[PDB]
Amino acid sequence: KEEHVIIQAEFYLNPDQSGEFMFDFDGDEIFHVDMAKKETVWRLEEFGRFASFEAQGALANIACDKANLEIMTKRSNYTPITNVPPEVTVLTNSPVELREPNVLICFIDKFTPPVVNVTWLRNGKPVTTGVSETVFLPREDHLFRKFHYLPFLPSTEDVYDCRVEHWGLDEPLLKHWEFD
Amino acid sequence: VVKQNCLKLATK
Amino acid sequence: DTRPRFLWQLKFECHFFNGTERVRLLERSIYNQEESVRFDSDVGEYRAVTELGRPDAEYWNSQKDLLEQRRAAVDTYCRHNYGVGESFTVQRRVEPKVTVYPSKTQPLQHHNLLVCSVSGFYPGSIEVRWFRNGQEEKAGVVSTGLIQNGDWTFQTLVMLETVPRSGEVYTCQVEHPSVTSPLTVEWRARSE
Repeated sequence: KEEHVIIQAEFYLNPDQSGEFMFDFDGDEIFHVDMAKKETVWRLEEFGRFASFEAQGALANIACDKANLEIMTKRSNYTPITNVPPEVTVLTNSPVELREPNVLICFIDKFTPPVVNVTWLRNGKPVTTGVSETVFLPREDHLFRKFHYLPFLPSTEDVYDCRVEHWGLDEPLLKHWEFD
Repeated sequence: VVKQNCLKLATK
Repeated sequence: DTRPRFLWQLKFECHFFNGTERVRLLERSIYNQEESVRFDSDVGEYRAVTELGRPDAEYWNSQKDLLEQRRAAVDTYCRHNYGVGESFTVQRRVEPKVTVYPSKTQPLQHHNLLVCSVSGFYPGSIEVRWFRNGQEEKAGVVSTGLIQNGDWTFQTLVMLETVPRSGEVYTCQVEHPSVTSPLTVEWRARSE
């Protein structure tokens, strides 16, 4: 019967050397720290106008996370993670009106490790215009959730797929969407 | 927003 | 590639009850998919969850400074972040857009799915009810449940199985913390 939960979630992954630091509020990302640019990225811009976070502190945590991983790796006698393939769902942001702007959402859920290749396909061809994504969101079972987005103009003429690759899958998974 | 510091594991 | 992977996670979870009157902090280390050690503020010291976490709990629990920081953290960390974040998270409210349409174009007296699409709202807590001529329809309601869009909005599709007759009025009624009175959208079966 809790009202709210706020989660500071971090991970480090070997041999990829990938790290993540993010805050989560009732399941939504508040912000994460970009490891490449070493800066705080707010999930919604308005957040940034009204709050602040020192990106440097997260990097120091990531260094600690990496150290802890290597200790646990050895301690477990190099027991690797079991791949858990994602569930994938494609939906729109709102009811479709032909020729009126909308957004396709590729919802990727219940997977680990946190590494995926995601490609939006329009009529079989990759599209990158206006696309965006969240980082990996934490789950209580310690798997991950992730969202990808494609703004688009609905038409009876186009088909779309979210193509998802993960080590737990036997083949790339294409999740399809077209107007019906 | 403030963070909690990661603690380094025991090394034995 | 096929190289084995090794994963570490760390989570600090602040759980809030009755505003900030009751706060519980959960600090958790997870190797791969197994939680190894935790600090639970309701317990007051670190506890090993799996055997591999035993040395860390013993080591950390021996340090008075750590334990004192962690034990005050429900104040210096959880309550503090709730406070600075309150206006745009806890108090965030975005009104749903509500639209009603038949799933398919069927003749009167034929089975159909009447869709109440409720989209773009925050927070998640919501009540969507269907009425037929002012009476609540409890049966034949097919709901997606709550769908998180990942952008600080939710949506839901609450569909009603109908066998609509001439003149009938179907109402989708929405209650949500963003509005002080229920939102209502009507679909009228054509008079034929």
